[PDB]
This record gives sequence, C-alpha cells and structure tokens, in this order.
Amino acid sequence: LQDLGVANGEDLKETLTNCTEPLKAIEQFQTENGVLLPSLQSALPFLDLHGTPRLEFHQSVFDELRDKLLERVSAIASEGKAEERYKKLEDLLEKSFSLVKMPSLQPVVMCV
Amino acid sequence: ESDTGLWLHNKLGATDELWAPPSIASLLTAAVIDNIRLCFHGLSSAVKLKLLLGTLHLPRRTVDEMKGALMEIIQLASLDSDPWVLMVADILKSFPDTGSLNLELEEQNPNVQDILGELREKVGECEASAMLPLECQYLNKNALTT
Amino acid sequence: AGILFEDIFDVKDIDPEGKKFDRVSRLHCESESFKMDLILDVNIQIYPVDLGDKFRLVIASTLYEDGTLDDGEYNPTDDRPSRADQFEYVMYGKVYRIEGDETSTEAATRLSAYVSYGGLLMRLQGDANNLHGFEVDSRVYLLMKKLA
Amino acid sequence: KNVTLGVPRLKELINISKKPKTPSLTVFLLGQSARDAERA
Amino acid sequence: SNRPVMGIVQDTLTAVRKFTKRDVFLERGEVMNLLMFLSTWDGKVPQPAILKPRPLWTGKQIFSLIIPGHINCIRTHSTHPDDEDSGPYKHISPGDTKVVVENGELIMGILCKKSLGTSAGSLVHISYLEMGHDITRLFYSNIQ
Amino acid sequence: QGIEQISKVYMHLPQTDNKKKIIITEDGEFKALQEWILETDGVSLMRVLSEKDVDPVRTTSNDIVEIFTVLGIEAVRKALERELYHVISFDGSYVN
Amino acid sequence: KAFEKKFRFDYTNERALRRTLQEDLVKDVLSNAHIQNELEREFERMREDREVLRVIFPTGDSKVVLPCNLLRMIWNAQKIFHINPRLPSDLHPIKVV
Amino acid sequence: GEDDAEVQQECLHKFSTRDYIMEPSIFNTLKRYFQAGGSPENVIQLLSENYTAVAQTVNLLAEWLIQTGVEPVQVQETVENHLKSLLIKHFDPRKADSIFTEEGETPAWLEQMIAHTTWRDLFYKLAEAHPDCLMLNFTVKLISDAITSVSTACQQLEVFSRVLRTSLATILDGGEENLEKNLPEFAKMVCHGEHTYLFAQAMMSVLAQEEQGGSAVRRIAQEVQRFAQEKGHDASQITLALGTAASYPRACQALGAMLSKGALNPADITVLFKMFTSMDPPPVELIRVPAFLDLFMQSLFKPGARINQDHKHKYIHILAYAASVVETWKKNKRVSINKDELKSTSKAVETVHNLCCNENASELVAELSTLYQCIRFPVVAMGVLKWVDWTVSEPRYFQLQPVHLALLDEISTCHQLLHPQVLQLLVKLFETEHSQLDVMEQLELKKTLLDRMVHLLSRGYVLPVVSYIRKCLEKDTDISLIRYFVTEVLDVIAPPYTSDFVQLFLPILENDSIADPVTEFIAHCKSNFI
Repeated sequence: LQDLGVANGEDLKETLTNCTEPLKAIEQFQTENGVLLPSLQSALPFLDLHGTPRLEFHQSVFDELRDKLLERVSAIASEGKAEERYKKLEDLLEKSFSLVKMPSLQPVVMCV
Repeated sequence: ESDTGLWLHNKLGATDELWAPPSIASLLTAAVIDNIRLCFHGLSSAVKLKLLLGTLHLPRRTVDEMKGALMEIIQLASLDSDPWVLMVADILKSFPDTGSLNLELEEQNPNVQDILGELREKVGECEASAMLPLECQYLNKNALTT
Repeated sequence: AGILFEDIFDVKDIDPEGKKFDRVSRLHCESESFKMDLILDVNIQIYPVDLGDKFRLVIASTLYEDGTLDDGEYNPTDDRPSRADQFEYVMYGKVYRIEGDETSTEAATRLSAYVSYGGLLMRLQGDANNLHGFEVDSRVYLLMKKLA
Repeated sequence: KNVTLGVPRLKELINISKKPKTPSLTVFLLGQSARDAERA
Repeated sequence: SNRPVMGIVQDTLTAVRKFTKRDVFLERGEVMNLLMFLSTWDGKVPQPAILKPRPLWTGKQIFSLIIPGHINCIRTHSTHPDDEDSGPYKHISPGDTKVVVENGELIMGILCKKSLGTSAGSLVHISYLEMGHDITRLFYSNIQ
Repeated sequence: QGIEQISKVYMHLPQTDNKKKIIITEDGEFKALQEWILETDGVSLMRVLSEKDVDPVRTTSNDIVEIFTVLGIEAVRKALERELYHVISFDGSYVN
Repeated sequence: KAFEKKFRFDYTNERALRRTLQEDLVKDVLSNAHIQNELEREFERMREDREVLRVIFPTGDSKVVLPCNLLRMIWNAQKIFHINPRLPSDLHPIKVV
Repeated sequence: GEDDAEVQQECLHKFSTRDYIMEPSIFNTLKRYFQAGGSPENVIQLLSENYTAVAQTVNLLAEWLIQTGVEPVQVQETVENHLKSLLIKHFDPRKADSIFTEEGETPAWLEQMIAHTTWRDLFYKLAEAHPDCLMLNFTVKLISDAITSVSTACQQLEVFSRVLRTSLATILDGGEENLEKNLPEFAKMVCHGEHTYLFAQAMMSVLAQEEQGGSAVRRIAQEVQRFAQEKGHDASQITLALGTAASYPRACQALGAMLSKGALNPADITVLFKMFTSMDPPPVELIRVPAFLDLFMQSLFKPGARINQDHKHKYIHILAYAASVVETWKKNKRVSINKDELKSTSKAVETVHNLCCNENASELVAELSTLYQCIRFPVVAMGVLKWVDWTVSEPRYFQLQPVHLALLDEISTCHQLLHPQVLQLLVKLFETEHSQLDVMEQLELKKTLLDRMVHLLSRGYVLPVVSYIRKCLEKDTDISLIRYFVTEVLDVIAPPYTSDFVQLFLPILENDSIADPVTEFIAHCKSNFI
C-alpha cells in the first residue's frame, strides 16, 4: 500500500495505539477513507442506516469493478495499436506490482 | 341488517374492483341507505368511493326517494379526509336533488386550478385544425358548420 | 361438528345460457352474508327452484352431526340422527379441484372449489378463509333448504 | 393439380415404375422470389 | 396404429351417450337391477348422488362403478365447443362436454366415440395400458 | 426456353404447415412463412436443382427413380418413406 | 424466454421455494452452491436437448410417439399418494436430478 | 441461564468478519462484548487485521476506469443501480414506517434522495411493489408535488391529476395522428377506476365547454368512454349525468336502458319518437351519443332486416333527426329547431335501408345512382360502410366477377372524415386469408383492394396508407403487391410534393429495382427532397 502512499494496517496501528482519542480519529478515518464520488457521500449514512455493513457494499463493487479490470485488459489485448496496449499494460503493471504481494491484487498483475 | 358497515365492506372491500361492481342498485335499498350514514366514516376510502359512485347506477326515481340521505352522506364525504372522497363529494353535492353534476370544482382545488390554467391555455393555443368529435361525422353541412 | 361451509344464498340466474338438460338447471347464486359466488347444477324436476329464491346451503363432511364418518356406502336402514332431516335437498359428491388466485410468491386470497355430485357440478368461489375446509378428493354432502 | 393417391399411387410406389402416372416436382425458391410473385 | 381395435359399437355406444348425460337419474330398483349385470361389482351399493327428497343415482355413478382400477383420463365430447376451454366455465362444463375420468371414477362428461371408441387415448386404451387385457375384457363385457 | 419434359408448372402458396417455410425466430419461436412453391407435371430434377434461384435443399420430386439416379439410396429411403406416409395419411388414417 | 421461465429452476427467490418446498429443503437449496451447480447444469443440458429437438423436428410438431405416458403416470402417482398440490412438497430437487 | 455467553460468541463471530469496523451497530456490539465479560483488545485484531481497505480498492478501480477513458457517469449510474437493487430486495416497509414514526418529516437524507432523480425512480418502484407503506406514500406525494404504474398513478389524486394533465396535453399536442398511440396509455388509466373515470370525464366536461377547440377534448372523452364500454363497464349513466339528460327524465330512462342493453327496442323508440315528433324536442345534441348511433347502425343495416316495417319510420325519423335537425343556441337558450332536411334524410335512409335489407340484391346494379345520391348524406354513407363491412367480411363472399368496393370508392370520394374508417376495413380485408379462393385469385383480390387504397390515397389521405404499406412491407405480404401499389401511385401523382410524403414514400422505394415515372420521381425527389 505504502508504495503508492496508501495507508495500511501499520498506519492504523500507529494512529490507534498511544491515542487517548479513538473517536474523532476513527470518525475522520471513516470519512476521509471512504469512496470518492459525491453521490455516495450522500448515500453512505443512509446506506448504513439499516444496519447494513459497508463490508457487503465494498466487497460487491470491488468484485464487479475488478471483473471490469479483467474484461478491459482482455479487450485491449487485440485493440488498436500494440503500442497503446503495452504502454497501458506496463503502467497498470507497475501500479499493481506494489499490490502483487496481496492475494486479491496478484490476479490483476498476472492477467496483465 | 346489523353490521351494515362490515357487511358493506365485505360486499365492496375488494380493493381491485375499482369500478363499482354490478348489482349495486340492489345493495342500496332505502334501509341500507339510511344505515350508511350511521357508519359512513367507519369504512375504508375505496369502499366509500364505490359506495358513493354506485348512486349514479340507481334508477332516477330511487335516486329521488332517498335524496335527503344521499345529500347527508355526500356532505359526510365533503368533510372527510380521503381526497377522492372530497372531490367526489364536491361533484355529487348537486346530484341527488336534480341528477346534475356540480361543475363548480374550481374552488379550493390546486389540481383543478392547474387544469384550468394549463389546459385552457393549451386549448386556446391548439385551436388550429381542431379535431371534430364522432357525432360530427353524422352531421350534415349546415349542422357541421354550426 | 363437521360442517365445512354454511351460508344463505339467493338465485340470480336459473340458466343464463339456455337450458341444456330438461331435468337439471344451472343455478347461479350469490351470498349476502359474504361474497361467495355459487354455480350449482340442481335436479329441478324433483326440487323446483324459481328465480330470486333464497335458501340455506350447508357443505358438510358427514351427515350424522357427531363427526362420525359416513363410510361412503348407501345404508337406508341407518338409525343415527342425520342432518338431512333439517333440509329439503341433499346431494353427495366429491371435490375434484381447488383453484386460487395465488401467485408463485403469495397465498391465494380467492379460492374456487369444484364439487361433482354424481355429475351435477358445483363451483363455489369466494374468499379463501371460508373455503379452508375443502380438500380435493374428499367426499362431501351438499344440504339445501329454501327459506321463506 | 391433383396427384394420384390411394391404391393406384401405392401400387406405383411399391412397383418402382419407370413412369409414374403423374410424375412431379416441388420446387422451392430462396431469394426474393420466395416472397415475390413476379420474380416467382 | 398403437390403438385399440375393439370399441363400443352401435346400441351400446348410443345408449352410453344417452346414459352419461348429466340429467339421467335412476331409482333404487333400476340401480340394483343394473348392478346385477356387473361382473366386477364388489357388492357395495354406492351412496346416491341425491339422498333427499328421494334417493337417486346418476348414470355417471354406475358407469364409475363399471370403470376398472383407478385409471385417469381426459377427453372431449364430440359436441365440445371450441371456446369452452377459453371461457370462465373451463373446468365446469355447461354442456357437460369434457370427459374427466378421475381415480377410476367418471366425475363429469358424456361418453361417445371419442371416449370409448377405437382411438389413441380413448378410455378403453388407457384401461388396457394400465389394468391389462383381462381387466379390459371385463370392462368391455360390463359396459355392454 | 424452359427445361424439356416439364410441360406445365403451377405456382402457388402452401396452405398446409408442412409445406410452409418454418423458421426459428430470434426468440426461439417457430414462425411459418408463406413462400411461393412451384409444382410441375414432369420430372427433370438435376436440371431444376442446377437452375438459378432454385433452393437446392428442399426441392424434391414424387418420382422415386429420379431421386435414386440423382441423390442416392438413402435419399431414396427417406423420400419413399415420405411418399408412403403421404398416401397413407391423406385420408387422416395413421399407421405406426 | 418462456422455456427459461418455465424450465430453469430458480433458487434465487426464497418466497417461491417457501411456497413450493418445506423449510429444511429450502435452506439446503439456498445454502450450498454445489446443488445450485447441479441444477443449472440440468437446465443447460435441457437447453442442449432443446437445440437437438429443433434440429430433429424443424416443423415444430410436438406430437410424438413414445413408450411411457409420463404425464398420466405422474397423475397416477398424484392420486395414489393423495398429493395435495396446495402444500409445499418434501421432494428434494437434487433427488429428482 | 445467562445469554451473555451466547452474545459473546455472536459478537466474536461478527467482529471476525472482513471490514466489520465500518458497521454502525459496532457501538452496541462492542458494548455487548465488553459488558458480558470480553476484552476491548481482541476486537482490535478482529477488525483491523481483517480490514483490507476494500473501499479504497473500489476507489482505485473507479479512478482506473476514469483514467481508461470510460466516462464516470455510467459507472455512477451502475453503482447507484446496484444499491437500488440491493435495497429493493432488502426492503422492509415496517422500517420505513419507523423512519416515519421517529419524525413526521423524514430525516434530511430522504430529501437529498428526492433531489436526485435515480432515487425518485427507486421510490416509485418501491411504492409500485408495495402500495401499503406510509413512508413510500408521503414520498411519492412529495415527488409529484415537486411511468407511475396505473395502480400507483390512481392511488393519489395530486399524482393522478398532474399525470392526467400531462397526458392530456400530450394527446392534444400529438393530435389526430398520435391519438392512436397516446390514447391507450391514457384511457387505460382513466378506465382504471369508476372514481378515476368519473373524475377524468368531469374535468373533460369542464374543459370541453371552452370553444377554442374544447371539442378536441370532448372526443377524447368519447374515445375513453367507448374504451370503458368495450371493457364491460357502466359508462352510460355517467355520460347521461354529464349532459342535460336530467332535464328530460324519460329520455335518460330510455337511453340508459337501451345503452345498458347494448341494443334498441321498440318501447324505448316509441317514447323517444313521440318525444321528438312533438314540437318540444330535447336538444338534438343530447341524443347525439355516438354509441347510440352505433346502435342504430348495427340494427338498421345488419343482414336481415330484423326490423318491423311499422316501427321502421320511427327509427329512421330519430336517425335523420339526430343527424339532420339543426338546433340554434344563444347563450344556453335554444333559439330555433331546423327540421328542413329531416324529410330528405329520412327518405334516403329509408331507400338505402330497403336495399341493404332486400338481399334478393341482384338489383344493386340498378339502385347504384340512387345509392350514390343517397350516399351524399354522410350518415347514409357510413351506414353503407358498416353494411359493406359485414357483407364482404363474411366467409365465401367472393364468387363474383366486384360492386361493394366501388361503393367504398364513392364513400371516400365524398366524405374525408370517413377516410380512417374505409382504410381500417380494407387493411382487414387485405390481411384476411381465403381458402376457397385460388392463390392467383387472392393475388388479384388484393390488387383490387390496393386499387381501393390508391383511390383513397388520391383524396389526400396519403400518409397513413403509405405508412401501413411500409409497415406490411418491412414487418409479410409479397413484394409484387407492394410493387404494383407503388406503380399505381406513381401513375397518377404529379410534382410538386411534400417533405413528409417523400419521407414515407421514398424509403420504401429502394428494396426493389424493378420498374418512365420511376426514374422521373427519383430525379425530382433527390434534388428537391433530400
């Protein structure tokens, strides 16, 4: 995560331990570490009002848009220029090679 | 009969028969007409609807006979809370006395006032090559030009 | 007990399609204490029925007014107190179909029970709550008495 | 036109005659002629 | 043609068409006299279709007694209208023109050529295919 | 013009579904189409099958030896079965 | 559409399964994806059979001649065992397959 | 026994799941776990270790899609539709009523959902699935106040009235040509309920009194009331109460009786005939109910005639009165009654009635000039039209070398208002299948029907007939009939043309290359009409 400056469980540990303030800390975390789009920022409290975990939402959209990753690399396989193909594949490869160590992001690197 | 309200609900509570069922002229004898006002407001909205609208199906003489009770029940409808009941009451307020509908609904009705504004302006705008109703096909040249 | 259904009906049509049999007529009847439609084939020759006539109708599992089963065999020498003494027209048939307005996801609100008294067909449509006593391929008795 | 049927046709068929009484074809069209009477 | 070759013919066919009409009723003496001629009868007089104001049995009750085993069959009388199945009175027949043998009992319909005659799906065919040749022999003899 | 031995060709649309053009629609439904079919009075099948704008799939003959000399023994087997079925089932009589 | 609607078993609507099947059977069907895989494979092979029949019967004639009258035997089973069609049944779909 | 142990096990089960930190019952579940005798340190592992930042993963995927050139908005719609489907299948109306109970005005998130159209559509669909939910009811109220199913469209007035206004404005704007396609979506909702039907007909009576084309509204009442009639409904008494029928009590009695019957009877005609023959008639507009006049047409011109020759003059007198007697009105005051043409109209109606009920007729060739002069009356013309419809539409009519279709040629020659009627008959005959007719004979029959369509086209009814021709082309009929039709059309037309006429005639003129008016038309329209 930290290869691209993304906060991970180590960051969560250093922000949790030695902190007499868990509540604003977790609140600002959950706000500034949500999904980046204005419609969701209206809908997330409503979405969560029913006792519905954000886990289910996150997992479902993650699986769907990761399937879109696999579909788009499959499509660009024989689309247009080989230069554009291999350039975008090299870019996404270097991006997700930080995340090749992960079990859920290694298939992206392998498909690329 | 006892339980006139529940009996009328059992006879008219089916919420899918939005048209009043046939035989309603048989269900609205003088006694039951006088018993309706005893428990008029105890019924549901759709029941009140089908009930009030069945009065149009009755014979004209039978409409005239119980017209006091019909007027009372129509005023009970005018003071109700369900809007369908309110508009049908406003229309029916002149119906039992003569059989004439009340076309004075423009008062106290944003729906009707918007109908007036929008569609009168549209009609005044759509006066070019206006459609001619079905009976126009029957009329001769003089009657049609009239 | 053992009365699967009971009501009072009035006849709204004796034969709407014109008679197709000279002894049997297809009464169409309505119930006033509920909303039950009835179609019923009646042997009018022995039990004449006029238009607008009112009658009590009772659909019963047995006749002995004790719940004791009937055995489905003609016993003219039966001595038990029978419900048939309280009625004028008693037929004995078998329910052979129960239609409903059920969807794939909901229970039926309106049910239609079909009974065949030796060929004389009856349909009873109405709310499901009144027709739970019925169950296909169960023997049943239709008892009927005209009311003044 | 009517073709032979019944026991004459059955006899003609079990005999494998070098001439049927009414030999015939059933030609099917495929282009617009399948739909169009003039082209047909 | 995978169908019966023997069927009900002439007097018996016209008479069964008359017999299974909806409006045939038999007094008890007639019923007992007819049940004398039923070889497969178990000796139990069935309950009448009408108990009061007088005991009466219909033709279909006696014919259901004739029908062997527990066969099930659906046919249409020769005068079955071509829209009765589309109307409201589908499973209840105004003309009694839909033959429904159910659990070895004729519960509605008039029998004709197209129910007891020589055709695929006819009642004698199903009687053969279910109950075997012996019980179908007795079925034929009992009808006649 | 024309092909010899073919002295009369009648043109008509079929009123029986077996001769109608049954297709499978995009939704998997069977649709029967009215198509012009020509019934001759002679027989020369090789020429007609070779002819332009003649469907060389369903075009057939009621003469058996023509099918034998043109198509083959198995086509003869099928066409003979079809002709026997036609002459038997003309009067609505079914044979297994 | 009609073929898929009438023949593809649906295990994604709990209400229909409660209507048609007993509760333990519904929970069993919903729980394990192995049974779901078997049912969708059944529907897939029936679609293959449908295509095969379209090849065999291009005229679309459903009338056929076969040894065993399946509908009549099903009716006989219904009447022998007094199957009430108004109640949910205890027959597991995987047992049918 | 204490449930604290089982609650502890449930809390451990729930905490251990992936990304459970984001659940909002975490406060209560943590309280349960700590009060029961747990620890506040194991949950730190059960949440943080099992947290993989799947939300931030989705952020990376969404921004990657945006970086691929995929527009964000479709992905936003996709995820919003996902939330929509999930809420639809996880919906619980009691929960929604609880959000109503905690405050009558819902907390401000739902107003924000109102501000976005996708959630308005969600709430429409939810109310459609379950009409019984007071939250959903208040919400659809607020939306409409700010494709509603017909049940939901009638369930609330303010909804229904606004929807009726929009649909009626759509009908009037789309005019006589969109009338067919905007009627049923309108008449279904108006005929969905006696209350809805009565309300709509009342507003229609109010609006139609306007003289600047209120008749345009009044026909829409006639469409919708006949829609109620064919749906098996009591549309008669409502119509009688909507006019001046109460001023004439026995008139409304007889009229309602026969409309409920759906047919006439000499008792009612006796009352109406004596009512009208007397010099105090009710307004002729009162009895000009088009359904009643269809009763006249279905009784006086059907094969037969099943009519009494004594009562005949009464039926004809009422018909010629309803068609011909002209009443003058001055500010809702009947000025004068004009009984001028009732004599000649009744005479011609009697003549044509005698001919259509003769049926012995072979004398039709003789009565043709009389029939044409009688057809000049429009009512007589469409009486002949319905008679010809029932005559030709019967099976096995075509055993003649025809005459009844030349009548239709006259009918469309004189009255343009009957142009939609004649076409609707011809297309039906154009699509009916004939068995006893040879295939070439059926071809020539349809050629004759195309001749009738071409004659109708010559009377300025070009657009609907050419649209139907293009339809049955692209949707069936052999290309030879279409080719013959366009040949006949190109025979008699001359330049110049109109843009719409070429918009419909030209796109059907490329599927065939068989035949000079064709190349001349091509040379004209290509240059002038791009």
